[PDB]
Amino acid sequence: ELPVIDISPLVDAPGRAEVAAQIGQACREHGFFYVTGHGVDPELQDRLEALSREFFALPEEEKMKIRMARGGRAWRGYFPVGGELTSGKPDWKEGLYFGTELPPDHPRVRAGTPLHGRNLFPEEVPEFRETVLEYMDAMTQLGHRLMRGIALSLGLPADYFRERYTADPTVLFRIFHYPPPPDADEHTDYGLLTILKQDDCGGLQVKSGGWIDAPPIPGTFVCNIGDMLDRMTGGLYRSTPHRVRGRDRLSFPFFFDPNFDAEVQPLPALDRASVHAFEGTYGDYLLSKVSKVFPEL
Ligand SMILES: [Mn+2]
Repeated sequence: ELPVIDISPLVDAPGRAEVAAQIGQACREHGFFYVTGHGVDPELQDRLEALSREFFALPEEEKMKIRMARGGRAWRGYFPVGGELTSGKPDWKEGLYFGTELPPDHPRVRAGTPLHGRNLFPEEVPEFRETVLEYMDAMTQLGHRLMRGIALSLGLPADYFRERYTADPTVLFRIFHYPPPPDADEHTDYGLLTILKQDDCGGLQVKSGGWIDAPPIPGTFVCNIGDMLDRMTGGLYRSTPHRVRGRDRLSFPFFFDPNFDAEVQPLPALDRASVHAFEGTYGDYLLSKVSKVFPEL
């Protein structure tokens, strides 16, 4: 049975010892887990999906007004079919790249740090901007709470992450649209935690040994472990190998990752061994992976 964890105690409810234990079991046995009781408003989620379908149904020429080339070093905007390079060929996939909304007078923008700056939003869906940023705020708060549960599940103090790597976290948010195939015909996330919202007719899969379906479950987010959490636990919490295998699907992966300048180190007690070998900051690490998916910029 797939692990579905009620995380209400980490959100708005009285404490329950079993929550941290269940998170630990899920990371050790499965590498991923569903969460319920996350506190993210369902109407906000429904409005994010509705405004997303509205955007992807626009004409291509309108969608390309917020194409990623206009996002600059901030790494934001729209990509059409073929716009992402995965498995060595342009992907039959379109989507949207978002990150923290930073004003131009923010020090990171004034320093010209890659992956920092403003998001792009379409003139044609005027209420999309507010919905997206409210969702990112809700998910950023959920991320911090889930890292506490992850800390507890390792026998650590609950604020272990907040005090070292995630006080000022790297938050990345994408909206992916998979059209039905034109004809009839594996990876790991790089940060700490992926919090994924799936649509109902979603088709996601995760490894085990065996590829298993991680079907959509109402009221849940699917969470999995990233390369940096793998590194920090010396491989105890294994970064989750997954893939998307039909018709028209939307998905909304949210990534809760370390500070851009954080050097995530293995716990001394688990440091017995990319990933475990990598010298540099999370920003260095993230930047290398971004250079491969978009050779443009
Ligand atoms: Mn992924």
